[PDB]
Amino acid sequence: QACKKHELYVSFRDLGWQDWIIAPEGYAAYYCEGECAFPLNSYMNATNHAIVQTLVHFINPETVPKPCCAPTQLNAISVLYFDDSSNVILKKYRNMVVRACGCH
Amino acid sequence: QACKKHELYVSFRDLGWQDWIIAPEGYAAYYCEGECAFPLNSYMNATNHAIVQTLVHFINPETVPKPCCAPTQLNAISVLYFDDSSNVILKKYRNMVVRACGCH
Repeated sequence: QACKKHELYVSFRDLGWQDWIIAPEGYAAYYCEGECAFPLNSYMNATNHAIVQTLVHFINPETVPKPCCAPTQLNAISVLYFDDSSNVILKKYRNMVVRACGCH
Repeated sequence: QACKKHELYVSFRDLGWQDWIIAPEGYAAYYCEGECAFPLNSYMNATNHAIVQTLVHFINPETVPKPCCAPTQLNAISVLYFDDSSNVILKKYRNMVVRACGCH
């Protein structure tokens, strides 16, 4: 159940952006899910705060939750679309893809 | 219930590091907790991926979870302690304090 990156595919169709975007159809967005608890393995990228907090937790659940499995690195994407005026454009949306997850 | 930073204080005593550390006793570590769902207000710092994912979710819960409320910025700390040999030292532990949370 450990914290890891999972697959997720966005079809512009789904989001309704079906219309303006020439390309692509959709993309690989991915998503972070899993648990952050000991063993906090290294390829599970935990910060220091994550350990303390994972630990305090263990001493005192009521006190504090485990850290959440969130994305540690994001990659931008580029879609080509028809703005108004009917100019064909290229936009770079940043922070759209998840590259890596971890306990933070 | 919205995603925000909360107070948390670590007493070196609790962690057992009671002994080697001259100073401080403990510190303000803070922790991120709360929900990531619309309204994804701005002072709730959400990435793009966070919106898509918050949205896909809403279309298809089964499909994907809301983003998790994780710390967006960390601050290091310095503790003064007795290493072996009985040298009094100053260490900077990085990423110990949470400065800010948000939906990522």
